[PDB]
Amino acid sequence: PVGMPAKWDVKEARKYNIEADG
Amino acid sequence: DAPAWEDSDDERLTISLAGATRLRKLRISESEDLVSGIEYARRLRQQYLRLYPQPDWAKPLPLDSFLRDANSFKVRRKLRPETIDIQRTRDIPDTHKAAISSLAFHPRYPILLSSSTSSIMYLHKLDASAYPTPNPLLTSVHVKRTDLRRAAFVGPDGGEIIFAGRRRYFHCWNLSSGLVKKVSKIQGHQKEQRTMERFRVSPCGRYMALVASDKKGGGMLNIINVGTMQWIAQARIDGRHGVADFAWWSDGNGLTIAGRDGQVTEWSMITRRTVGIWRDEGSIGGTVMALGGRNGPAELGGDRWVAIGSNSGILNVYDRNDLIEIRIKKYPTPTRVFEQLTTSISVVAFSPDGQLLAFGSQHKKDALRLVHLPSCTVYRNWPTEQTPLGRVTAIAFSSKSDVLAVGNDVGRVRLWEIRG
Amino acid sequence: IRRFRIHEFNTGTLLATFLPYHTIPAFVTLLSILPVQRIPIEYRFLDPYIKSLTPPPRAAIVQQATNRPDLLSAISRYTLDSCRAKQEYPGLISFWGGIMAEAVNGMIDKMRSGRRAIQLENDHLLLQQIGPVLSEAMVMKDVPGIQIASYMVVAILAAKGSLNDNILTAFMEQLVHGWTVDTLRPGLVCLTMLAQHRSAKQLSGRVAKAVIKVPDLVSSLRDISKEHQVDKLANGLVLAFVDRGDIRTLPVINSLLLSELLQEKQAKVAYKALLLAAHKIDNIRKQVGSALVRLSQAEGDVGDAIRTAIQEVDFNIEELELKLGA
Amino acid sequence: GSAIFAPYRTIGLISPTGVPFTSIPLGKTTFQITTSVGRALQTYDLKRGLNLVFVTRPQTPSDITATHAWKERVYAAFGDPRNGEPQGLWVFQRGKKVAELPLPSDLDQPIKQILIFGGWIVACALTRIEVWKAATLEHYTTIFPAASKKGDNELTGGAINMPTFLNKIFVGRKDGWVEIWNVSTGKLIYTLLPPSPDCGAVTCLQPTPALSLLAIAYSGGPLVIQNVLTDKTVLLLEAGTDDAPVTSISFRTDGLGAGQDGRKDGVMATATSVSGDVTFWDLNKGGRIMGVLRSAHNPPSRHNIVRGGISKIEFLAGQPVIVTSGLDNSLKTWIFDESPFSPVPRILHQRSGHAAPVRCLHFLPSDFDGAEGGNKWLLSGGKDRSLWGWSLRRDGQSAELSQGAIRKKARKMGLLAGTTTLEDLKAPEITCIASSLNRDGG
RNA sequence: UUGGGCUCUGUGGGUGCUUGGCCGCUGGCCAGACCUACUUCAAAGCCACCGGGGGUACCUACCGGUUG
Repeated sequence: PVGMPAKWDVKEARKYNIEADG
Repeated sequence: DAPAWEDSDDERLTISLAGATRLRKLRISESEDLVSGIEYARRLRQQYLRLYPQPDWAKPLPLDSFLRDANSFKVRRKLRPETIDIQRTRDIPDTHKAAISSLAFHPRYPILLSSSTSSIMYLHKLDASAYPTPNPLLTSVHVKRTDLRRAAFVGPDGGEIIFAGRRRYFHCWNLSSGLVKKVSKIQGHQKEQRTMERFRVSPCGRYMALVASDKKGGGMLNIINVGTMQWIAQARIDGRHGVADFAWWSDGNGLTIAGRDGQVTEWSMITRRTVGIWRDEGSIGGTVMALGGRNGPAELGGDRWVAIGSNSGILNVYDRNDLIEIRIKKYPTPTRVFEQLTTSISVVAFSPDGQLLAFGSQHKKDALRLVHLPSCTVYRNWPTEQTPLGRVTAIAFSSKSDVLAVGNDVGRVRLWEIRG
Repeated sequence: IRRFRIHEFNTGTLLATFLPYHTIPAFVTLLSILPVQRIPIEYRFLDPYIKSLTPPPRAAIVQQATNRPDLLSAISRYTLDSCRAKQEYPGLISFWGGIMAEAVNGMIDKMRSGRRAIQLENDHLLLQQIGPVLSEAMVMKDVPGIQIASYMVVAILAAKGSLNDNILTAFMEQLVHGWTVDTLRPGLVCLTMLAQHRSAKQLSGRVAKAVIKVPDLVSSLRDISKEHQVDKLANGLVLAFVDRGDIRTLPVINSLLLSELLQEKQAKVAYKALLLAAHKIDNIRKQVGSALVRLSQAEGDVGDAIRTAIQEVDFNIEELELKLGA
Repeated sequence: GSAIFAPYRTIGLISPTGVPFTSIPLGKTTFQITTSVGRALQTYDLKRGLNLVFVTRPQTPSDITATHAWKERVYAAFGDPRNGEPQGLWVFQRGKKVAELPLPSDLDQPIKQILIFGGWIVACALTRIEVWKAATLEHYTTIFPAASKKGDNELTGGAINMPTFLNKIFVGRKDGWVEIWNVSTGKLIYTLLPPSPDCGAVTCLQPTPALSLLAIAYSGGPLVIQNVLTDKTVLLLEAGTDDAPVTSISFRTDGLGAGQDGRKDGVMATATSVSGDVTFWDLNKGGRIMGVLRSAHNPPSRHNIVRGGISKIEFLAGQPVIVTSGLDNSLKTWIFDESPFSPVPRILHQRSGHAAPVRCLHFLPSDFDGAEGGNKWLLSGGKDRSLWGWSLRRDGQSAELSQGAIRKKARKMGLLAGTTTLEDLKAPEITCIASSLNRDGG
């Protein structure tokens, strides 16, 4: 049935490391 | 877009790119290992934008300003015509053993008189915030041999209670000093009123009109000076079965009879005669009438609205300023006609303020709907099927028009907050 | 279609851009050859009609607009893009007027609940939905038709829904910001609605500024009050004008006072406002005196109400007369 | 102490206090949540439901006043020395303390908050900022800001680094100033002044996913976004009411979710510790609001015994997920939806403990000789008028014992909108319970 | 109790006792990175599941031979 949100999944998303702020 | 502040520590600083494994992939050539701090932070900027490209908000109007305003989102009135902030409140704990005869609200304080054909009157204070019995019982008075049909508060200040039933006599209880008067003679009309059934007290608390047990072609009734309890006048109209209902105007000088077949007659005291006659439109027989309002025709009592409930079950509502032609339209036109209940309407009542009109029939389960003035339509969101009204018998607005009291024929009165 | 597969690749925009022609067989054939799983989630209402080829009616589309906000969202976005690219056209905007009007009509026609904070919060959510499109159409300066349609939707928003005075004046303010002269008289009708359903008695500033900018004020106002009951608007006007200490509003004040438009109560309270303005002021007073002697020597019931208002304030017309004449 | 019973654990608790959580992404498949009991800290999984991965041992002797969790270690500051309590900071790893942080002896201040980056950790006490080299876990310097006024010298709000700025900290005064200091030299390099100075204090501050822009939340009300080297204001927002200041803010880095099309980014969630509601803005054109989430927890009130608030917000790494920990022992993780547009998220994960103390306490008898057994399920009747079945075995498999679609009942009514409230709708509090599973067939 | 019901679908939890997401792990990573080296010596046998009675020209296998 329409209007339905699917099974929630983990998306892959790259992040910035702040550990290089030294 | 010049940078405001500057540092010298970044030019002092340098970092080993090829040594740094995390920072290894940020070079431009395979020759850049030792890189100054300013160029290093620049490569950091390149890495960060490659990670996430720049957004468009990173690249007034009145309602746009209202829109960004969050104070725009924060969590009795006069009331709008299609719904009501209505809230059923606590119920009266004491019941009646018989059907409910009438309700009456005290004009100053929230005091409620409930009255049953079990010959019994109860007085209560409105207190939802009471403990451990909300809406406490002031009194339970019982009158012997005398099933109460109807009672009235006498006084705009509300000091006395008169009550009258199937007996030929009625009583006045002065609350101050608590005294009782048994009136039993209307000065030559003791064959003429075999009951004391119907009666109305003026809004000024001055005149009491009692209907007559002599129908025979036309209703008649007697006006009484209340403080003296005396016959002062009589009005008689020509109909078919006598008096259906009747009410004073907003002044307390003239009044209205509706008798069966829907004939309504206005009658003033200063002339001591009938102002005139007109027909409730097409009503084959009336059963209930009521009169209310402000800013109407002052010569007809300044009240705005007349409510007519007919034994078919249709509710005819009119404006007395439109009743004018001191001449009278013999065939007035309906301001608003109401076909929203099947059987004959049992009781109808005006709000004090002149906004709300409650009406109900008693043969059906819970025949009660509610009307906004002057739009003259129903409130389409109350009451539900599972709103526990009962086979309704009595309806009273509060004095301040915040409280609704209703009573079925079982002995269970219930209460509502009218929030506007 | 037969080259670029537009029916498959751009279903939403094509579907919206032929949507306002919902009784023609070209639209019927488009509905015939769409792919069903490609129709947008907003747009999946035609499924009974694609099972049974027949042109769906406006009642169906708008009922989906009521209990499906997102259809309205998408069609709003298309038509505002049309007016932003200046390619608006009368069939489009007339369709969109009917759509928004019956849509938000139905939206309030459910959103009235009776529960207090529920109706407030529902009006909040409604405002969040209608916000961007209604602002863009209120100040869409190049397109007078969509200005009229925005006038329509916010007018119904005012007159039906029991909205709060600040939100109402904010509508007034953006309309003030955005009208033109071809849209002038209808926008005046909107302000009659807006102030007529306002609860407070005063207007907030720039509205009064632009109504001074209005060319034919009392003539247009008599023409509209021939059918529209403009009294609260005139009252808020004269309140704002006596609040302003500028002296270039006085011919407007005099004309509206003689206009026979405000109530006797409004007229007497405006006269007391003007004399308390004359009392607080510190030439200026000469202009106030010429205006006040014109109003006291007004002829009809306006002058009679002014004189009886002088009688009930119990201040000497002769004192101020000789004080300004000496 | 005692001779029989040794203290083992305090349960019924995920986040009751005022300290916010801290959240790290593990890999590309899980997110660690870290929350303080008040005498310990737990770390939850996100993908694997909301079960408890790490429990912090040993107990701090005092109430924790700060924390943050790095790639492996849990840094927790405890102790308000202003009233007796000894203070300290400890370094845990996997629930067990590996190290301890050397405090300066001259610290008569409770230690407010913690930040870690580069090779340095910085810790803000009340008006005072101490620094340790993290690569050595050694005291490096102590930052002392100065103001002319005893009030204005207070370090309220907090501090942050920008992602692209080398060794620069951004702190909020009790005045409306934000101070930039280089931590390498320990020098105040710059300060920025509040526009329309009627706003009093920086109540919060947060870097945006764009470069070199700080959002500042003012106790006087304005939310501003500014260039932080140009000192160039990007936008003002009148969102904080005067006595109702905002608590904190976050932006959506998931890349889409604004402009009502689903085709736009830049959304702000904000929240106020005066309410239980949160707020959602599309930042692109006018920084418009679009959506109120009404009563995401119980709002705090002093007339009532109910305890709650909103201690934090967070958008996690690039996904529809947002955590809110309140003070109502309360976490509910929310989720943006894709296939329609929606104003609000709906809930997708939850853990709850009460908003009031526990009145009555009872155990369950054994599945008569089995495993459900003696020591598994304990029923707790809380003065928040509720009944909870707590799991001694795995605290996640505890649950509420609901009374129905009560939250939806409130939402149809106005208990969530603006009368009584939700505890007054649920049945009254609990005198005494008894159980018997001699028929309880599941 | 200012509408409610059946019926279906979607999400999360739990339906067992609460110790990380990944890797070339006494270590590293999550923005990764490095990418092709080094080399002394093939293996011990056995087992190994097809429905029954029946035929064996040819093939396979076993055994015992034969030229080279």
